[PDB]
Amino acid sequence: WALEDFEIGRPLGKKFGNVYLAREKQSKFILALKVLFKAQLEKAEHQLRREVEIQSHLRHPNILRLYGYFHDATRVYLILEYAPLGTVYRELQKLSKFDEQRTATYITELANALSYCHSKRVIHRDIKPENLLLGSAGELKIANFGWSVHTLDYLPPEMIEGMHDEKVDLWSLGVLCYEFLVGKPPFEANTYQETYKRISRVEFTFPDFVTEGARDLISRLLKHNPSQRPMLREVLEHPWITANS
Ligand SMILES: Nc1ncnc2c1ncn2[C@@H]1O[C@H](COP(=O)(O)OP(=O)(O)OP(=O)(O)O)[C@@H](O)[C@H]1O
Repeated sequence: WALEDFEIGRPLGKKFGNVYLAREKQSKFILALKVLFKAQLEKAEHQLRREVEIQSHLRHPNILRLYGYFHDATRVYLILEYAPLGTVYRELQKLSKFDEQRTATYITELANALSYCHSKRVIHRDIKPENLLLGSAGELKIANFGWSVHTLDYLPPEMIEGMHDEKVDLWSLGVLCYEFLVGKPPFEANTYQETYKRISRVEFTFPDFVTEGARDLISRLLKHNPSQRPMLREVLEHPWITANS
């Protein structure tokens, strides 16, 4: 592949990452081209190989496809799937808060994607609104596996205790579900030392509108001990989820 093999379009967003809307000059295939600068990649490397390898190989309608990649003298290019509706982060800022049906639905799609990921021993470890995209029909799509392996408010007590490998994505899930329905992370604070303390002792409360069913699921996902969090299968079969998704 060569940069010459694509027509460049308008910019879709942006670190060293300038992501642009592009179209393969051969079949007009619309996709997103992420550009990464080597100087800025070295300056701060393999953290990127980590991605490419992982994501290239994944394949779930709810996981952003990495069709391939290539390099130049100073420019590395990741050829990704194009997500028409932008990020869930922006959507949440626009709606301020999601209803139970949208939330349940996003959680369902996200658990199906993670289930798929975990069945392949791949853990995202960086699930948050900014890393979730929406496809042409509003289908949630997990992206940026740069932290994946084989955000402060969304990190589990096991990543702040002193980093682990398997029920950290369930914690992030329970956090995300809360932020979806309430409009703000459950441990949000003005300070680092307090969001750290609040997460360390799992100190959070629910407004008064968050329903019982949601409270139940979130409470189960935000357990201090990993083993005590539910399996993705339990999430999918939770009453609140099946009744609202
Ligand atoms: N596949 C995609 N579909 C839609 N637009 C996207 C896609 N990837 C990136 N964009 C947009 O471009 C922005 C920048 O992309 P991205 O966050 O990956 O850049 P970055 O600074 O390189 O981040 P990271 O450190 O995770 O690699 C995103 O926040 C998003 O709005």
